[PDB]
Amino acid sequence: MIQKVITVNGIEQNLFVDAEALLSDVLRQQLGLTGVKVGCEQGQCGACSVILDGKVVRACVTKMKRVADGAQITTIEGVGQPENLHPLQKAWVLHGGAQCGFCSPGFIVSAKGLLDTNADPSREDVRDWFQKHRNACRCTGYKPLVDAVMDAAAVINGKKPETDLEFKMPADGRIWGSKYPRPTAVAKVTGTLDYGADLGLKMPAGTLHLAMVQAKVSHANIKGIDTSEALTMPGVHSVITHKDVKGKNRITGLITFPTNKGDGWDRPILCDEKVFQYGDCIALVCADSEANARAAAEKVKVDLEELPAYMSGPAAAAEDAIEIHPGTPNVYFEQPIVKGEDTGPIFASADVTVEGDFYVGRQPHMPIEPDVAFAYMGDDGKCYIHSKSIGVHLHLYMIAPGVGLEPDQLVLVANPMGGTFGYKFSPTSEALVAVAAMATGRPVHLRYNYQQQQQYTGKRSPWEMNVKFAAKKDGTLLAMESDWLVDHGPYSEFGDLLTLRGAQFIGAGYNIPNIRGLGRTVATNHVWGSAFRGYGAPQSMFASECLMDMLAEKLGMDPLELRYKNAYRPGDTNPTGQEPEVFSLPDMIDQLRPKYQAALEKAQKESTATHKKGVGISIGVYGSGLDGPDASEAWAELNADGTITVHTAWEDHGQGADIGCVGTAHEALRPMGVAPEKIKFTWPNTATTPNSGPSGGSRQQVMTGNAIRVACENLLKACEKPGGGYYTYDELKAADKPTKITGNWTASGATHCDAVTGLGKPFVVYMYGVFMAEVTVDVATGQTTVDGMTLMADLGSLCNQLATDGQIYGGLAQGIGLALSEDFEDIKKHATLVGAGFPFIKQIPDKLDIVYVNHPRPDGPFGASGVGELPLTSPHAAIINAIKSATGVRIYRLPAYPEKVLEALKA
Amino acid sequence: MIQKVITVNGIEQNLFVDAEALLSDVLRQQLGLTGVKVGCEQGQCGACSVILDGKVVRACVTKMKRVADGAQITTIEGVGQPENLHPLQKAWVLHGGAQCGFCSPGFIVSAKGLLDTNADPSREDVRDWFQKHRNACRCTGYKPLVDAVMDAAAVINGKKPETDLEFKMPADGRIWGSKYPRPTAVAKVTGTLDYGADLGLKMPAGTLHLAMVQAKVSHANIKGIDTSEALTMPGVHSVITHKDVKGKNRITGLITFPTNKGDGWDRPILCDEKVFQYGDCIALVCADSEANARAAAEKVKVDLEELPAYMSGPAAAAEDAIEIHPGTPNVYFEQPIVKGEDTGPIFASADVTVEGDFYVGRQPHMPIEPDVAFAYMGDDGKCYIHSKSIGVHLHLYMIAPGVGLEPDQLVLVANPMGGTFGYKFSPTSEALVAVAAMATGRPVHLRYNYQQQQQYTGKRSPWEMNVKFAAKKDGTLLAMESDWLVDHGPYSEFGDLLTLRGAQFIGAGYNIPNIRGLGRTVATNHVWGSAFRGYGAPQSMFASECLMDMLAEKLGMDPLELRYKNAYRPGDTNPTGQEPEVFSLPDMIDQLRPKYQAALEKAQKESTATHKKGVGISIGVYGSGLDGPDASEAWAELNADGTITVHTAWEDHGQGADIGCVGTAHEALRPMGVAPEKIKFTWPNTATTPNSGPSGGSRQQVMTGNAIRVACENLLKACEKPGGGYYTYDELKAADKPTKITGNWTASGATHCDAVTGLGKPFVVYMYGVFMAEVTVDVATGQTTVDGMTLMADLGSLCNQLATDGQIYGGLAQGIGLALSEDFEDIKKHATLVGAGFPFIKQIPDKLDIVYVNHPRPDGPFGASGVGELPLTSPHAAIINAIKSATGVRIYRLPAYPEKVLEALKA
Ligand code: PCD
Ligand code: PCD
Ligand SMILES: *C(=O)CCc1ccccc1
Ligand SMILES: *C(=O)CCc1ccccc1
Ligand code: FES
Ligand code: FES
Ligand code: FES
Ligand code: FES
Ligand SMILES: [Cl-]
Ligand SMILES: [Cl-]
Ligand SMILES: [Cl-]
Ligand SMILES: [Cl-]
Ligand SMILES: [Mg+2]
Ligand SMILES: [Mg+2]
Ligand SMILES: [Mg+2]
Ligand SMILES: [Mg+2]
Ligand SMILES: [Mg+2]
Ligand SMILES: [Mg+2]
Ligand SMILES: [Mg+2]
Ligand SMILES: [Mg+2]
Repeated sequence: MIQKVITVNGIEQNLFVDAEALLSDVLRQQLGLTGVKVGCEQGQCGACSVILDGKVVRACVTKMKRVADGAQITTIEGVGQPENLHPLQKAWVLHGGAQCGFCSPGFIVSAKGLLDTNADPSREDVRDWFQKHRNACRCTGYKPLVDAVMDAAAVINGKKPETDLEFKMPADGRIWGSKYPRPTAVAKVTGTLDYGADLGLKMPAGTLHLAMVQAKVSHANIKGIDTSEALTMPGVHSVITHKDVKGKNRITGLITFPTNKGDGWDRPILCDEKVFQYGDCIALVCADSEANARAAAEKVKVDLEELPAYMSGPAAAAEDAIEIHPGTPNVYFEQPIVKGEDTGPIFASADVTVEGDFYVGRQPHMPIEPDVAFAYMGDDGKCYIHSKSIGVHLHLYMIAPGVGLEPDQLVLVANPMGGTFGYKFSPTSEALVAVAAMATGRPVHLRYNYQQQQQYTGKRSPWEMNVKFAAKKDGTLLAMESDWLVDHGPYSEFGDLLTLRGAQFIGAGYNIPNIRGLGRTVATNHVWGSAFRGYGAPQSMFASECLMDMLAEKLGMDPLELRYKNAYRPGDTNPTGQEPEVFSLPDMIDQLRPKYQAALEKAQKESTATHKKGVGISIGVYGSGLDGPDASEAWAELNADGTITVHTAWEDHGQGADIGCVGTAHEALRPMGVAPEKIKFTWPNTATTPNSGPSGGSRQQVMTGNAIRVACENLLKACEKPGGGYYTYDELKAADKPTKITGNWTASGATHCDAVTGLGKPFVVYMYGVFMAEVTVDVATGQTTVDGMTLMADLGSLCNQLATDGQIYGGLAQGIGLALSEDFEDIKKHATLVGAGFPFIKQIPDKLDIVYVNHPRPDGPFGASGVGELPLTSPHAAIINAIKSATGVRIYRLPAYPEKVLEALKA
Repeated sequence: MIQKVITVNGIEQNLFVDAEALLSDVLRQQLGLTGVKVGCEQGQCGACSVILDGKVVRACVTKMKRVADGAQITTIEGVGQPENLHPLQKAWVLHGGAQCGFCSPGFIVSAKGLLDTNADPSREDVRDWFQKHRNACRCTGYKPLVDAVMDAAAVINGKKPETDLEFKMPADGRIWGSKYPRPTAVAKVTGTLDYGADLGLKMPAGTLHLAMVQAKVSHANIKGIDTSEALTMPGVHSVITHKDVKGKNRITGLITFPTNKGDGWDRPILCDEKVFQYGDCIALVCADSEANARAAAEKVKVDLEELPAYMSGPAAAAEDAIEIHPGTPNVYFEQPIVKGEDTGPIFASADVTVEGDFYVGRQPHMPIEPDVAFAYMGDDGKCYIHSKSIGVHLHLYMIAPGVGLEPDQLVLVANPMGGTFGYKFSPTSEALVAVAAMATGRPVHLRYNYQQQQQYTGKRSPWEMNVKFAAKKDGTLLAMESDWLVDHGPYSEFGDLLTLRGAQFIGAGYNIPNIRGLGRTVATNHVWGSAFRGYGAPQSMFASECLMDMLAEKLGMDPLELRYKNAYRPGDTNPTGQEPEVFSLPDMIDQLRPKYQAALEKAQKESTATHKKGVGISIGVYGSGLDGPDASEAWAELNADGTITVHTAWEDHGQGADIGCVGTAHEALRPMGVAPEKIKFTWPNTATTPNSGPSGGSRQQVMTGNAIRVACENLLKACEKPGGGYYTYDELKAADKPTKITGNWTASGATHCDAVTGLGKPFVVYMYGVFMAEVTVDVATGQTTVDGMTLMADLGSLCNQLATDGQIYGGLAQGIGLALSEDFEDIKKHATLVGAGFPFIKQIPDKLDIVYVNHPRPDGPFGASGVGELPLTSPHAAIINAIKSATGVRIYRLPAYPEKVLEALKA
């Protein structure tokens, strides 16, 4: 051990450390500076950035031997605190740079290092700095972060007053539609919002820390588990196996479709008889520390009989393949789509037909924060779970039978969380921590490392697709045929529903009167499927939007004009036979057209012999809602102090559940003159918040926003005075009148798509958009650079423009990754951010352009649709269409890795 | 477990706690708020004061079940921080209220609670508030704390500007003699100075926490130790016994006198063959936490044969008493004093003689911070110990042979510490933690609780005394006889030296030409003797100063005038035959006389039938130095940045080693114009600071101040330019000239007192003072209230008046405790602050008056003497003399408990 006397955030510390200890651990654990966030633990994400002697360093890869006596360290806590915010922190708040907020401390500390060396950076200087310091963000698309740095620099330089970093009220009021900052921003930018790992460090000494004993093969029969050596290791309390599970030891898919051939009870909590994928949790070591738990988990011996594994959909779907779940065929679900007339004769007599085979793969979510959860037995006898769940009520019912609790004896709570992008539509760690809390009686905490985040959380499910169009010479679509095979890994939850998305969204955007297609879901031994932002649309619309460009090419038609010819107009129906609710695609195309023509001219002018530029288009469509007559509930409560709490279970991935609640309630409460800072939101809790439903399907603004609107309207009625005006809290309580008022809303007149035909009215609100990608391909290497993205977006009405702009930039960036670099195919090589192709800042252009073309929705609150998934519906189709424009090469199977593009260029 | 969402220092915390957990532990351990200090752990000291929902509560006795959802908590960290200080914090700094600083956070938080309920308190309101909230201080005597509250209130109330709480430079400069604040004050008042327990919470996860297995009888032969059950308990690593000690397993007294009958190797590190006192450490449990170590220590079984214990000096000294240390007589040392002519004939022919039997007991130091230390093996192979040692070099040599290390392989460092008052002149925990670090190879940390602080640290040693005076009718002293028996408990360290203090200080202050006396040191089984502020003078001068009043009464003379007749004047010698170096007692008496006469008149006027007032006087004298030609060393270093570091091992109990260094160096450096904020001090470290010696014997200002002065003079010479002026660092380094310059100083011409006669010149500088106590005795109950204390003090020249005023107030308060309430006689009943008679604020009068009558010392730096022990030399004699004045009752055996006084009143 060594004594080191240094200065941390301006104060002398007398530190006692191991010279080999990591600075991140010393700062977080020894000094309590949980504003130093840790994600990857491998020097690749920048979340743990600190200033050490004037240099920005990643604390997770800096050992204490590199910290000299007398060193100066600055963490986010030393940059500024609430009510003493630094200009960078104020700028972040104003520009909406904290979505999940997990990267915000590291970017802000890194940016302070930049400005202390270059006071007046260009935007490109800022981008270069964040690239060099590996500051990674999965939520924002980086542009808001650069905007904030530039604004802060101007203030620090004396070019504008610091008061200009504070939000100016629009002064009619109306925060609806404004850039009002989100309530959680201050905590995020100061490192004072405790995420699950932070909470673990602040739990009491009795708390047991867990480590998973995981399968290191993809498929096996389990013969036994020997925990004897592990039990003798330092700090070890016990080892938990399936024998300690008090219920069925299975997670239920809960809404497994009747036509599914499986019963939905396929997924174990702790593997008993079989390993189904690499990473499956077979046992839990409980110890005094994460480090001691992990060391002991390495010594647990699992006796296995390895079985041949099916590592893709086509392999598992073969007629003679062995059943992974004995008694259920590997192909466990099929969804037909049958619209209009038989397509064979129409293809036979059509002027033009096209066909293609396409593939979209196993995209990894890659939040900066790896999965984490904890549980404990309450003094009330209930089991409490605090996790990254984005559907607390949903997950309660998915796990309760398996862990052996009645629903009233379990409580699920959503912690603040550093992004999910859908992986948390699935249970991950909740049942594991519940089992351990119940077995030990003690609080338990489980943190995944980044390799476990990659290998052992769910993934976008690969689709192998064939799609065909028949059309007239003038470009009018006549018919479509479609076939898709969905590789869902071994666990069925929501896989049939995902497959149904192909019936809804292959070919969406256009009038197609005659459709014949079939989707199939197959179990495999690769990673299980969890929702990923877009949930079936990124697959579906990659196929159809690429095929639209192929049709345009075969007709000799411009691809934007082909879309204009066919885009939804009154009288048309979507693939499930439903009329669209608004008709904004022609408007959006007309407004994009001159910008597309200018982009084509620029690409021609600026291309060189080696660096070929191109422009690509696509349309995106997605529902806002879960299928059928979805619903939500909210409670609007006048508090004694005159504030109003709007109680919901609107789960915050980081997208803005806080600001969505506040902005929607503010608008509904305007007749009573309620200031926005007087409106409070509630963190999701199954015991004390209503069943607002999960934050999936781009649904909360519509469903929960309408429930909030109705609850607030009902509170206004409850407060209205005879003769005009409103009663105060004191006046209502004096009269023994209610102050906590319910509202509900249902999407009545949605219907679930039929099991035989695929027809129905699954959503009452959709999101519509038109993408344009501008790219350069180096034809010597096959490397593509995306130089610009544009989204024309119809969101109906904006609740909050900082929220919606940020959602769109973040989705566009994930689209660039999906198009060019991302996959989870190689279990080890793709288990790091860099290995799996995470988009660092230079891969995302600074030119991300939005044009809102909002057509108010009949059923949305104040006319709003959702936004969350719109920007990931088809940006990757626009990018691949742009590579084709540039070079003549079409990539059919994502991603467009440089060698793949180069092979195609040279063929 | 329960979730509680509350606000701490203005920020929402999402807390996860056990409902039975203590708020102090949650705040310190879970949230890292080590500004919440914990001392007693029993609700008696206020150090852990926090504001909870507007009320000041002791966090150590507040369970989490009492903290409601939505509660508001404020700790010192929420009051203010460095560079954002609250008016209370600024006022504390300005008024010198942080000496050790351990109570400062709790007083400041408590004071904020006061001012939030009563904005304009009277001084008595402030005192009432601190009494009710149990805010305890052992260093300051409370008056500076009240001064700070009043000044802060005036600012908060708008009556004076906040800038008036900032020190104003005297503007000739000269910080010598000023009220310049001490360097450590800001850290102390913000809770950002880490004391040993704080450091333990900030040590790494590998650190083992120790608990002592202690004797629960006073005297025994040990037959065996069974650790088997303890080893099976949660978190236990190992149990350490004497078998794990690698050296002699004895602490050496190091300077045991040749005429001592013992060899000085009597004290074990870990008991092997015998228990010598209740509390002796027999084994150390090493575990993952203090709580788990303590639980397991309860299960270690020690097989003992209890022996009869000698629990007082007279019992152990009996001719037939059994030897506690077989082979050494219990009475192991005698010191005669033989000055002038045989006293028997002089007593026989004297006009007047008096005699008395007196007792001063086992006073407990009662710092607010209980003992704590840690150790580790460095990467350099050395064993490092960080403790409350106030003599790091001394303790290194006392423990090295016992732990089995050569002196160059051990390093001792003084942590910031919350007071000692002398108990840390002894080793306590240093050898224990060294043994454990060496045996395990791991860092180890040992915290005593308050009962262990009381039972198992050393004590003031009781003296049984007989003293006699012979005098002329005019009051001239002719002769003195003295006998004293010193109960030193079982461990000999410095007991012979303490006994020699009786030869030096019984009768000090007066010319006494003829003296015959004998001191004896005896080993007992009560607590071992460690220095307590005054070290022999409180015993010695209680006897002689009470006997002076008895002589005055027998002569019919005023007791101040009797002292005036006999006080040192040129030509006189002290009891060891040495001439005083200055002659300030007549001056001080002449300046006190009218205030004494006015106090007598007030006492007569304000007395009632039941509440009798009185006034008492005493003189105090003590050396500044350790006996003989004491010495020190300092290094003065010009740093690259133009600051100057003054390297010393001046150990800071809290008295002001920091400001003593800075103020002394500033004065010495004036020719070069060095600003005080450019002068740095060094924490004591045996490897990297010079052997300045221990902070005992009121010596550092004289010895180390002179060494600092000389080092700084030498640095000036090293910097002097030819032709005038001074070279800069850069100029010196360019010339390859030295920048780190040594200075040494020795008290040459001191001599050690002779072993046969007691004669010698042991110190070259003494401290001189005259006390006046004003008291009221309730004759119905025997309760005494001290209404005022005055000290006339000759300190030569003041280095810093905030430091010296505070030293005097603190010593006067300890004198009130010694006189009226304090002891450590009952091993269990006296093991709490309240049980042992700790003086809370109402027991210390607000009227504490100092008059400096400074006579510059020939050998002191800039004329200074010490101060530390002067105010505890005889205040308790003045108080008992005042009880006698008031009531006619003399208490001979301290303390003056109410029942004891009442028995005497009614006899
Ligand atoms: N018009 C409009 C719309 C909307 N908004 C906003 O925006 C947001 C969003 O919304 P929405 O759309 O409704 O959604 P939500 O439900 O809330 O959420 C969810 C989503 O969200 C997104 N985004 C995001 N972001 C972030 N940051 N992070 C994340 O993680 C995420 N994730 C993703 C996903 S995947 Mo799934 O579960 O697969 O189905 S679905 C999803 C919010 O805040 C709101 O409020 C506005 O403002 N306006
Ligand atoms: N003239 C003069 C003198 C002095 N000063 C100051 O004052 C202080 C003190 O000093 P001195 O006297 O020199 O002393 P020191 O050595 O440093 O110290 C020690 C002491 O100190 C005291 N005080 C105190 N305080 C406090 N707060 N705390 C404590 O704990 C204590 N302890 C106590 C004791 S006990 Mo022995 O160890 O028994 O012998 S001794 C003793 C310092 O700060 C200094 O600097 C000044 O200013 N001036
Ligand atoms: C979609 O064809 C069927 C959806 C469903 C119906 C009943 C229960 C579960 C899921
Ligand atoms: C005082 O009479 C003797 C002091 C002494 C001399 C030598 C070594 C130790 C102590
Ligand atoms: S770079 Fe340190 S946690 Fe990712
Ligand atoms: S806000 Fe950057 S990772 Fe979420
Ligand atoms: S009153 Fe709490 S530590 Fe003393
Ligand atoms: S300053 Fe109050 S206990 Fe030391
Ligand atoms: Cl391809
Ligand atoms: Cl490649
Ligand atoms: Cl008595
Ligand atoms: Cl009593
Ligand atoms: Mg500022
Ligand atoms: Mg038509
Ligand atoms: Mg590959
Ligand atoms: Mg190749
Ligand atoms: Mg202020
Ligand atoms: Mg004379
Ligand atoms: Mg008694
Ligand atoms: Mg009695």
